[PDB]
Amino acid sequence: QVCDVFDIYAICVCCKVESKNEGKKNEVFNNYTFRGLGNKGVLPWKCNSLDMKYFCAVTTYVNESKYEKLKYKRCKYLNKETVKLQNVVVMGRTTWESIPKKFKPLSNRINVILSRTLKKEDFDEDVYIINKVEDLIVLLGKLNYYKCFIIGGSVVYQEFLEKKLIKKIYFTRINSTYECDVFFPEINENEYQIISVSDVYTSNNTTLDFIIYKKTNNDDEEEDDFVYFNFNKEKEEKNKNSIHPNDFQIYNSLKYKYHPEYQYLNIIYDIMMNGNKQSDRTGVGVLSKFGYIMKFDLSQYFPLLTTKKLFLRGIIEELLWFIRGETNGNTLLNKNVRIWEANGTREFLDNRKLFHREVNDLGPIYGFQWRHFGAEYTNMYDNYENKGVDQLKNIINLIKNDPTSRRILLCAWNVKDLDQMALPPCHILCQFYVFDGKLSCIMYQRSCDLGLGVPFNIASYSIFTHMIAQVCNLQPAQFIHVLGNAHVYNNHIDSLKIQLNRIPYPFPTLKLNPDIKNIEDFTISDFTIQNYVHHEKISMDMAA
Amino acid sequence: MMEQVCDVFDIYAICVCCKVESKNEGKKNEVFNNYTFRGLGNKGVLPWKCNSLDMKYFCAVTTYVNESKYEKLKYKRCKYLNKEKKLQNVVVMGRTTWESIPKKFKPLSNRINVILSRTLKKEDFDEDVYIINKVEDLIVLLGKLNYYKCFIIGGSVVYQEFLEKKLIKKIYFTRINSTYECDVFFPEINENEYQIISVSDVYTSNNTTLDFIIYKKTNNDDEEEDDFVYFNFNKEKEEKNKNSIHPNDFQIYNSLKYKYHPEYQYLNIIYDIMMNGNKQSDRTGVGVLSKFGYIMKFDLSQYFPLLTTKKLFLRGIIEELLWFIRGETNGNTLLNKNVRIWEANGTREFLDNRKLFHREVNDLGPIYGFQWRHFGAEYTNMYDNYENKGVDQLKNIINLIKNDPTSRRILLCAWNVKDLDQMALPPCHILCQFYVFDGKLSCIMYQRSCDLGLGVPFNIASYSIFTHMIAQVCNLQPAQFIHVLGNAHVYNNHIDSLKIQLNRIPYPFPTLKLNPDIKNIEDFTISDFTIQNYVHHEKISMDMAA
Ligand SMILES: NC(=O)C1=CN([C@@H]2O[C@H](COP(=O)(O)OP(=O)(O)OC[C@H]3O[C@@H](n4cnc5c(N)ncnc54)[C@H](OP(=O)(O)O)[C@@H]3O)[C@@H](O)[C@H]2O)C=CC1
Ligand SMILES: NC(=O)C1=CN([C@@H]2O[C@H](COP(=O)(O)OP(=O)(O)OC[C@H]3O[C@@H](n4cnc5c(N)ncnc54)[C@H](OP(=O)(O)O)[C@@H]3O)[C@@H](O)[C@H]2O)C=CC1
Ligand SMILES: O=c1ccn([C@H]2C[C@H](O)[C@@H](COP(=O)(O)O)O2)c(=O)[nH]1
Ligand SMILES: O=c1ccn([C@H]2C[C@H](O)[C@@H](COP(=O)(O)O)O2)c(=O)[nH]1
Ligand SMILES: CCc1nc(N)nc(N)c1-c1ccc(Cl)cc1
Ligand SMILES: CCc1nc(N)nc(N)c1-c1ccc(Cl)cc1
Repeated sequence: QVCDVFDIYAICVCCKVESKNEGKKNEVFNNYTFRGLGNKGVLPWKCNSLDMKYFCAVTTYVNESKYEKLKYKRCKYLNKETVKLQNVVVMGRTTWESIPKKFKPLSNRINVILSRTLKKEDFDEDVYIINKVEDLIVLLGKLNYYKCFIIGGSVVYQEFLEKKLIKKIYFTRINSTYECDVFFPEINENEYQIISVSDVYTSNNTTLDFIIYKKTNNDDEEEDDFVYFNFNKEKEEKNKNSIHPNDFQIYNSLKYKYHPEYQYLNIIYDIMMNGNKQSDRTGVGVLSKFGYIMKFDLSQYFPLLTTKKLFLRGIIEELLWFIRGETNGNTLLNKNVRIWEANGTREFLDNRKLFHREVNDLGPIYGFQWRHFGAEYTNMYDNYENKGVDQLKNIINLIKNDPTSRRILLCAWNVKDLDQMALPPCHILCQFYVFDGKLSCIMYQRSCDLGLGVPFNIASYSIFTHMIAQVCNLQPAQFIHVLGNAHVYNNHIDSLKIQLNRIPYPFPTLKLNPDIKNIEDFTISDFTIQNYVHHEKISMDMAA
Repeated sequence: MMEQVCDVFDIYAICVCCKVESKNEGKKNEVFNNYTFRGLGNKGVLPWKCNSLDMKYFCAVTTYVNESKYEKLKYKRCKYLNKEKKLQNVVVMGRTTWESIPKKFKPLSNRINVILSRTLKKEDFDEDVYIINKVEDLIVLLGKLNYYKCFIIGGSVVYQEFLEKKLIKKIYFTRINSTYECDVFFPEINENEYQIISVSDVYTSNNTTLDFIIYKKTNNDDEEEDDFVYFNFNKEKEEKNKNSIHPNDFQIYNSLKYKYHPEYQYLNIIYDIMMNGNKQSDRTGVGVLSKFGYIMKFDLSQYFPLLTTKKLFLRGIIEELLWFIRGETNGNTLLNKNVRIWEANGTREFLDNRKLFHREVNDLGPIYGFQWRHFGAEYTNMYDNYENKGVDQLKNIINLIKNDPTSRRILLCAWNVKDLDQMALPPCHILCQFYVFDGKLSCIMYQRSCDLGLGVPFNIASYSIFTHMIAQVCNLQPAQFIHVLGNAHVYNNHIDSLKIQLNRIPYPFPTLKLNPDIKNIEDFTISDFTIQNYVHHEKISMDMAA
């Protein structure tokens, strides 16, 4: 338990490994997916401004007031008193030798270098050199530092990991593939666990995030006022006994959960712990809550859930289908997009009292309201050109010609046509906001199937936001999701319980064909999802 | 380094005050301030009979102790006095107060009871209590006892003297938002000596709202911690309008430790917009600071969310609401009641600019009222009878709530894309969605455009009232009113007034009473509504142009 005494940590940054058998994509994913450390003396990627900023901020940050407990602990262990504190950076010759003279030594950091062929006289008096691994255990009990960061390379990391000389690991995850020759050791989840995950970012054309591994352990006035003000709160949660929190060992073991995906995950948890039991229109049971709001920064990442596998061909086609103004269910079925199949059958239509509606003729739904709101619906084959209000065209002109307008709204809930619809829309409306050349969008959803629908809904409107943004020569900003009746079907509980204990991966990114400048010109091949790392698919309905 | 007695011995005061039955009639405009709540007792007992919630609060505070903190407290008092079985708090009361406590509750449970008295001595008491005949003897006793905190619990004479001697570290003050007959009062609190540092959520108990505030005596694993500092390395960008808007102007707003009063959801949004809002031009040309996407939640079962940091009247908005329900679009109806909410939007000038050259003055077009009762019908003019024309959304939602409460399709939508250009102006309140659980009705309203300084305050009241109305005629109880804000903005000329407002501390919300006899949403009239116990700050003019 020495790595805990001298505060020895390891900070790194790994990308994804390429291949000669199969490059650019992987079948299965796990933490070991991120391991690329370097290539030909240098780093796999040119450089990463943000990670660089992170590295600096960590290896040069010290809390003088905390140096106390560490002193009152390091010496007592040493069995001897330690004879403007900084931190220490330990690296191998190769590592040091790769740093440019202009930047070496590393400012405000007590440099150290492992090597069996380097004179202590070939360098500074501030730059300490060692011949062995334990030779560092001493140098520490003799110096006055705050923390010790092992910054590589591969050789160094390996040795320290095996000898259990690492307290925690600050792992930067660069979500992109590069050529490599050296890699980071496979972290053993029995001797190291993740405790915190950060927000996701985009730097130098790649998303990345920061996670923290922790060696498995295996005024006060205001404080009291806080207790008084919570005197009327509830001891436990309603579904406490129904949903056992001990089933979320992973979810709770996390201290910092800044990864955007938790906005989705936290809501699942809030509904499971505090949701109300209700019986919906399907006899099936649900846990529901009312009113939530999620926000996703599309400029930093594409919010495609990573705690399970998601497909997008279908939802993109649906989006293209809406844009064309179609209401013909067959168009989608012939492309094997069966999102609306159950809603267009003879039985469903008849139960909806639409006895005179042809099978798969969904009536005046999304597409029809977006391009012909107000027009008289006849059948899915009629020509509606120039009939009704073309809201889509209108909001796009507004965005271009009057960005600050507060009436840029696309509404699908046409009260007059509701009963003619196979089913009323769940996505009531989209509202747009434009500022400093950036486009944001809010979408209000009246009914939210958290386990199955919402995941797609998020991807759906994020993609749409990008589309509207690109044809308006703007950059996407935020996709804002407002949930009204938010529910979790009971048959999704066990599945969500499993998903809740999975740690998100850095989000992927969405790439659109840059040449498409008309909302109506997009085709399926114009959409590409890049670097999508995810946990394996999950059957929400375990009942198979 | 002047060690203060109240700090060393942690002496606090906890009380509860109602409003006093003494209001002059000269000016029907009653002024309010903290001194509004001062009633302590009447004819030997409490002005109100009992208050379950405050009692629970009182009990929780005066019996709560933090074992792991005594250790440090003990050292503090020892060094002060030159000194080097379950832990309880001490409660101190005047003899009259002690005699007002029912026998089955004497002495106050799990608490070292101390009583001040000159007429009675220990021999006059059978209970396990300490008797003292002067203030200094309390300090002495405390110096000899093992206790967590010391609470002065009344009555008026006792509060009075302890406050005067500045022996109070903090005052846990409960505000009962109602009036009762009183003969004893809490002393007037001097603002230079005491400042409010925390206000609680608002609650309803025993037919009255109440909140809890705290006054403070005026001045004059470390691992997870560092990780946090790390995870905030890129928060480099502070606040864009912080330099434009000096947060030093929010001295009082920023001094409050705990801001749990529901009014702060609104107040916090104004603050967020002011510090981080985006500057933008407006269709009006005024210019605004704006953000996109907010949500506020108000518990209508616990209070009626009418802002107290400024004065508001609801006669107008109530008549507007009734006006909506009747499906009217005729502006004259409101103007004849001296409600000018829509006057500017129905002028010849305004209508012409909307390109509505063939629209009669004050004929607002197919707006809210028309959409709620006739969505889909072709608007003709405001005098037309649209009986059984279009979709009566209002009647529909009332039926879904009654016969299919779990429906996730209970929405009232005003945004009729087809009629938009025919309206004096498109609706700001896009839709209302209802949720029903355990005999309780909740309501979400989406506002596409929100003027925080002027409209929102009224909008919060309008829909909260509407929710009470729908719930009643549906035999349900009002639960939450959820307000979703799309484009939230603060007009540039409202800023100075909003700065003032943000530095005012909220009073407990009032309550709304509906004539319990009305069973149909259409049978309501202006005298079926009653706002009670509205305590508020001085009215403010958002636009100080003269
Ligand atoms: N992603 C990341 O965080 C990092 C990536 N890198 C990348 O990885 C590559 C360098 O890693 P790597 O090849 O492993 O080289 P190293 O930096 O790990 O240095 C290895 C050398 O250091 C000395 N050394 C290490 N451990 C000991 C020991 N226990 N006792 C005595 N001497 C020791 C020896 O040098 P000697 O010859 O003097 O005996 C040894 O040959 C580069 O391509 C670089 O770009 C480097 C650091 C961090
Ligand atoms: N709203 C609230 O939070 C509270 C309200 N109350 C209410 O207020 C009323 C009681 O208040 P009040 O009339 O002022 O009476 P008090 O409870 O304050 O008791 C006053 C009496 O206590 C003793 N006393 C006070 N100070 C001293 C001292 N320094 N030395 C010796 N004895 C002292 C003396 O009793 P003695 O005659 O024996 O000499 C004195 O007459 C009741 O109506 C009660 O219901 C009470 C507590 C809290
Ligand atoms: O894009 C969609 C489509 C449907 N649903 C869900 C919500 C409900 O669980 C069910 C529709 O039933 P109603 O809400 O209309 O009753 O489908 C979604 O979450 N997202
Ligand atoms: O009930 C209402 C009606 C209007 N407004 C405000 C919002 C805008 O500042 C202005 C209307 O402008 P547009 O959003 O329509 O452009 O009135 C409100 O806050 N609440
Ligand atoms: C800024 C890159 C960086 N980021 C992280 N998270 N860890 C590291 N160990 C390094 C690093 C790579 C090469 C040298 Cl030579 C020194 C430090
Ligand atoms: C429970 C009422 C209550 N609430 C608060 N907040 N403070 C108090 N001091 C009292 C109180 C009143 C009379 C007696 Cl006799 C004892 C305590």
